[PDB]
Order: sequence, then structure tokens, then C-alpha cells
Amino acid sequence: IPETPPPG
Amino acid sequence: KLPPGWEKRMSRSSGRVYYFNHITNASQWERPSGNS
Repeated sequence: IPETPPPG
Repeated sequence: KLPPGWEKRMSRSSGRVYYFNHITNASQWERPSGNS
């Protein structure tokens, strides 16, 4: 599932 | 009126649209309708 990229 | 390949959720962290193109399947940090 795609959500919430910040670390990458 | 944006790309139908879009997966729409906001990045609550830095203030980014993580807008994920489920064609190749990748999440963009980006906003295509803005700059930041």
C-alpha cells in the first residue's frame, strides 16, 4: 500500500 | 484533470504530496499542480 513516504 | 495514474494521499511529514503512480508503481514526493 502507498502512503506516507518521508523516510524514503 | 491530473494523471489517472495517481494515488492520492498527503505526506503529513514534510508537507509533500505523495502521489503514487500505480502504472510503474512509485510514490512521488511531489505536487504536480504546485512547487512545494
